[PDB]
Amino acid sequence: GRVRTKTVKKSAKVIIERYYPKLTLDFETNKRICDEIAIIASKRLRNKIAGYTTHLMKRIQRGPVRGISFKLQEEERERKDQYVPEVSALDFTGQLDVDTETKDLLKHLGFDSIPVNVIPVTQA
RNA sequence: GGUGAAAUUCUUGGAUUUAUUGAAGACUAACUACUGCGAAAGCAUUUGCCAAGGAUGUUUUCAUUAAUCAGGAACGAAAGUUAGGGGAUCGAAGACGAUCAGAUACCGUCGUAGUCUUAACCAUAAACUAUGCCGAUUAGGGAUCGGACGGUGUUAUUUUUUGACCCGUUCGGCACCUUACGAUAAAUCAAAAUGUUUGGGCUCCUGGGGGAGUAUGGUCGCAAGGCUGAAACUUAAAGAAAUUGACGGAAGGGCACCACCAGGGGUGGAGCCUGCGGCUUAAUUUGACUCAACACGGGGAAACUCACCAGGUCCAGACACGAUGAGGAUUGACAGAUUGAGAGCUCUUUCUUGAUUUCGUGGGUGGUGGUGCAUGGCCGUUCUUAGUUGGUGGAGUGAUUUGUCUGCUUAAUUGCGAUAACGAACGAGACCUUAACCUGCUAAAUAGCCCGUAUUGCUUUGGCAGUACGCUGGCUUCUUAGAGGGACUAUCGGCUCAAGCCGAUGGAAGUUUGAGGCAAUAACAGGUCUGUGAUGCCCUUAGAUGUUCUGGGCCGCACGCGCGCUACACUGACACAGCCAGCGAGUACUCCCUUGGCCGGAAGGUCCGGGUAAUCUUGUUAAACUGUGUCGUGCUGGGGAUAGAGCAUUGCAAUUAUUGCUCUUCAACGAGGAAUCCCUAGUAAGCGCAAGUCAUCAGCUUGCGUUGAUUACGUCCCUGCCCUUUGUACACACC
Ligand SMILES: [Mg+2]
Ligand SMILES: [Mg+2]
Ligand SMILES: [Mg+2]
Ligand SMILES: [Mg+2]
Ligand SMILES: [Mg+2]
Ligand SMILES: [Mg+2]
Ligand SMILES: [Mg+2]
Ligand SMILES: [Mg+2]
Ligand SMILES: [Mg+2]
Ligand SMILES: [Mg+2]
Ligand SMILES: [Mg+2]
Ligand SMILES: [Mg+2]
Ligand SMILES: [Mg+2]
Ligand SMILES: [Mg+2]
Ligand SMILES: [Mg+2]
Ligand SMILES: [Mg+2]
Ligand SMILES: [Mg+2]
Ligand SMILES: [Mg+2]
Ligand SMILES: [Mg+2]
Ligand SMILES: [Mg+2]
Ligand SMILES: [Mg+2]
Ligand SMILES: [Mg+2]
Ligand SMILES: [Mg+2]
Ligand SMILES: [Mg+2]
Ligand SMILES: [Mg+2]
Ligand SMILES: [Mg+2]
Ligand SMILES: [Mg+2]
Ligand SMILES: [Mg+2]
Ligand SMILES: [Mg+2]
Ligand SMILES: [Mg+2]
Ligand SMILES: [Mg+2]
Ligand SMILES: [Mg+2]
Ligand SMILES: [Mg+2]
Ligand SMILES: [Mg+2]
Ligand SMILES: [Mg+2]
Ligand SMILES: [Mg+2]
Ligand SMILES: [Mg+2]
Repeated sequence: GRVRTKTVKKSAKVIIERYYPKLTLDFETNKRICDEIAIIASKRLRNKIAGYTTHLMKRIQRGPVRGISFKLQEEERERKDQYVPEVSALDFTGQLDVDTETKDLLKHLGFDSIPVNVIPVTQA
């Protein structure tokens, strides 16, 4: 079968992890890319590397792949992480719906001032 | 009926099967559980009676009455014994039927004791939790059984109790799950912990393996036997738990035409070569004996090769010492006769050299002599499959293990991934050679094409391999050969997270594009001492196991085997005609490849010449094959074995025919038993050619081309291989 070896996969990932904007989905252009940037001196190996590189580039157009950054993702996950809604989900805006034992803890701890709504506790 | 398949057996007297009923004896299915009771052995239908028991609860009683126990006693599965009853089923022994070499067994049909019960014995089980009884302490957790307690809500009853279910606490049980502050040699253990920091109480047993739970004595038993229980003698291990391999008629997964399936072509059925043993001895030189010996030693031996007799040769015994020795000492070669002899070896004479030499003592050289079980090197094989190894980290006291893997994927330890491993090195792949593409580049009189010149034959009206190196201006499609490009699964449709897989399109090429080369760790007592001045040791070294010469032998022939050639014909044989390749080789002290002319029936002979090679042999005009005829279903014009005669060639030599040609002779063989080999596309098969060997001989091998298929594209059934789990009493490793 035609299963590519690690020397092809690992090298191609380094190409994508570094030269993503220069690469594209065209094999013929990707063929010329490997000429300038890599030192293969083996037409079969270079064709395999360009062929496997093109395969992942078409995969990138869908959201995959894990573990091959591709720094354009890195800058993207930065802005995903920084995102935050202005209204906290912990806001009480019926304010705090807890049970009999929880409110008892508030009395014990000396904080019997929270707008606590005591709910019943039963077993079905 | 019964079985892997059968048979013994029953059956038209109705077997087996169907329904109803009856009798007999045994047993108590499903419910049935990591549940219960009992001191253990054991105990599973209902009901009644009889006696007993643990746990629970207790603000009841006694007050040390307790624990363990040598002898002693009760109970004690199954089998077995005695005397009755019963006797359905099953079933020791026994009889048959199969299987098998045997089958006193496993398998099947019968079948006695027994299996069941009352009375009386027996007292042993892998009677096991292989783990004595009492007591205290020590990590967590959830189930479950019995009792008790507290709470909650449904459900059935109820003058609000009780049962079922739910949650929790506690006592007492059967167990279980994770962990190691601990234990052990380890497997593993909440006990096998609280033990070299060694003492809570009591009883029993053991002291390397056998002999041996045997002999004897005692005692119990109706008996079978039980309990108690040695010694002589023998032996360096036996044994326990784990580890890595190997093996398995163990399981899971995956592969291979040196495996099979579907097929194709063979071999095994005479004769050829000795390719392999007896016989002759000078010998039929010798090595190799499953794959991994037997057209192998590139081993197609006339002489040589040669290693298997005779005859000679060796200061082809270097060098050192001594003697013959300075009256010359030493020493060899000729001629005739004998002696094969062409060594004067013998009868004689000539030269002769002077310690170049001849003997003796040491020491060397040579040996296709032995040892491949002393070795190097090389090759083959394990093993053509995908496997192997450190470093740091983790587990284990240790051998060692993880890394190197559950799953999917791949031809692949190939990847995607999971992950006490991370990061790497080999092998695979990658790489190199070769085949297929380029009307793109480079450039060719040692390759071609077009153009033109001269000329030939028909037409003469334009067409012919037409023919002709300095006959030629241009070009490189064909040919040659360098750089390059080209395929990377490209695109599309599906499955899938991925790795990838299937189909179609385009493309010269889509199985890794086809075929090879190289090819890891470890090993074999694999082969080679007969390749080597590559060698250790042993043997021999003047009547040689050195060397050379003649002849013979390696070929000898009742017999068995292996690799092959030709055939058993009509899809054919023969005669003419048509008529197309590729890989290659070729001349110096002597002829290598050979053209053309001449002679001959053929093999051949002769003469002038070409080629040290894209130039000449050579377009190697190969064969198979196609066309037209003869033959005719006859072992026949198939087949060419054996043999007779003659003629040439190579060689110094052809006899046991080297080989070639002509005529004649015309054997088995009509498709091949039990068995067995190779093979998936330009492949099998058929057909030939060149090279190696070579003065001559190719039925052999290495390559090349021509014609060119049937059938899978799957599997683990046979034979083997790879990985994992598992078992092992194996490690010389299932021979
Ligand atoms: Mg009947
Ligand atoms: Mg019960
Ligand atoms: Mg029952
Ligand atoms: Mg009671
Ligand atoms: Mg006992
Ligand atoms: Mg015991
Ligand atoms: Mg205790
Ligand atoms: Mg309990
Ligand atoms: Mg309870
Ligand atoms: Mg219990
Ligand atoms: Mg002892
Ligand atoms: Mg003992
Ligand atoms: Mg053991
Ligand atoms: Mg196959
Ligand atoms: Mg075979
Ligand atoms: Mg077959
Ligand atoms: Mg021979
Ligand atoms: Mg083999
Ligand atoms: Mg010969
Ligand atoms: Mg000879
Ligand atoms: Mg050897
Ligand atoms: Mg060797
Ligand atoms: Mg390590
Ligand atoms: Mg370590
Ligand atoms: Mg350690
Ligand atoms: Mg290849
Ligand atoms: Mg050798
Ligand atoms: Mg000799
Ligand atoms: Mg001789
Ligand atoms: Mg052979
Ligand atoms: Mg044949
Ligand atoms: Mg003919
Ligand atoms: Mg030609
Ligand atoms: Mg020849
Ligand atoms: Mg040969
Ligand atoms: Mg076992
Ligand atoms: Mg052993």
